[PDB]
Amino acid sequence: GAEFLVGRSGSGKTKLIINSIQDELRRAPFGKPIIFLVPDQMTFLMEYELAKTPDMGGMIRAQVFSFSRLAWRVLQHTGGMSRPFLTST
Amino acid sequence: VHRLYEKELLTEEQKDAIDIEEIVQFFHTEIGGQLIGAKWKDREIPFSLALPAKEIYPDAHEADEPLLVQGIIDCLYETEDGLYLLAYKSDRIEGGFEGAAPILKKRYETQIQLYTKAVEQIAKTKVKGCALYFFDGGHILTL
Amino acid sequence: FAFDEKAREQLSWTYPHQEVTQIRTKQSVSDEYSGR
Amino acid sequence: LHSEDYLTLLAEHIPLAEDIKGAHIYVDGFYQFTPQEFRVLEQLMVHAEHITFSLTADKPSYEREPHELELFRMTGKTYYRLHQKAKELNLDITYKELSGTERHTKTPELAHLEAQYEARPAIPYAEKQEALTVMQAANRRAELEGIAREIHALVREKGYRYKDVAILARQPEDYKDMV
Repeated sequence: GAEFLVGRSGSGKTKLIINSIQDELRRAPFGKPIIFLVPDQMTFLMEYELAKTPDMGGMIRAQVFSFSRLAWRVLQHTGGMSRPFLTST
Repeated sequence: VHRLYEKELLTEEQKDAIDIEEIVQFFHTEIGGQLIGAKWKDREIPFSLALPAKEIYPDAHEADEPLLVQGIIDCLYETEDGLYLLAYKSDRIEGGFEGAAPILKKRYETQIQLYTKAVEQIAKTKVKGCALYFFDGGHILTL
Repeated sequence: FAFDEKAREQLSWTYPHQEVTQIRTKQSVSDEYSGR
Repeated sequence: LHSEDYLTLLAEHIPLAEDIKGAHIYVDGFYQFTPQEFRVLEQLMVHAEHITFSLTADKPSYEREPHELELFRMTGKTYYRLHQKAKELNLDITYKELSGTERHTKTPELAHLEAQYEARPAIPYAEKQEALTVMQAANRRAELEGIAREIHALVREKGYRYKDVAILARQPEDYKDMV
């Protein structure tokens, strides 16, 4: 199932998202994984907001991923992480 | 261990360094069997917990803004009794374990509390009992 | 002078939340935005 | 392994990662995607139970790609592509359009800039100046130094906090040292 949330800048897309994940955290704290996929520079911003609730003040079911951390996660399970990494240099 | 090697979750060196006896030893313990038998289980559980700034930094008492403590709970499992926390530690012990326990207890003391807090506050459930397994001699202490 | 009062306040002014401005937001217990 | 090898590795490892099945996924903050990142998203669309795509645009179309000169070229083009993939993948699709302003409800002028940014047949703002101001400085030194005073006026007078202010530059390399 795919959902397309579209709107101009400052229409509240992100706010709607954060809140939805929070209620999902409220209703089923140990439920199936919730993956919040944002750009690399948006991760720590989302981690701070998500956790910002009177009710919970944090999260376990939901996680904030950049494509890299998401990849790193899945790979620490499915495999490939012990393969030596090469720097651009 | 070999499959982890095949799938490259382990380096050749890491593979040859594993003491299997110390890995199987856990599943023969009271805790191990309890882990095996459980309605529900999960491992490598990431979490983000928001705490008042001073609750960590006693030094700065003035402001109550929340800061994020983030970690990974090694293991959690639920039984008909309650939810239990599980962490494995490669800590150096035998070199009795009776005398190390008091020291180990408070080396990981603050850490485990953060965990229980993370779970209890976020999940709004409660953690009854915490266990730490030690590869050196296969030791277990409860918190 | 006209501004005698404002000036003295602004020079004695501090930042109410200043104690926190140096504290790291994310702190890991074991990502470049956190600390230990 | 290559810095840019993880994404291809991820895309092909997603199918056999069973904890991402029944997982709810939200993507946000992206204007566009690379083919490689794309490979990941469509692999997520397959194995994830729910995925929501948040894109900043204005009633984009999935039949036609945005013309060269329209504002939401990037985001519109990504919407059309993400939608055509969800169509060929036979996914249950749902839409949500956000119409009203949320960020600028109490700031008419900023609300004006956002809405009238595009249309060249643009209507002038007919009200008072308060929230929006352009300013000229003798040089980058005075520019930052002037802005520094403004920030203090904001925190000391108008009751803002430092965390509420954000300063941007197209070429941070020009102000970085002086900042």
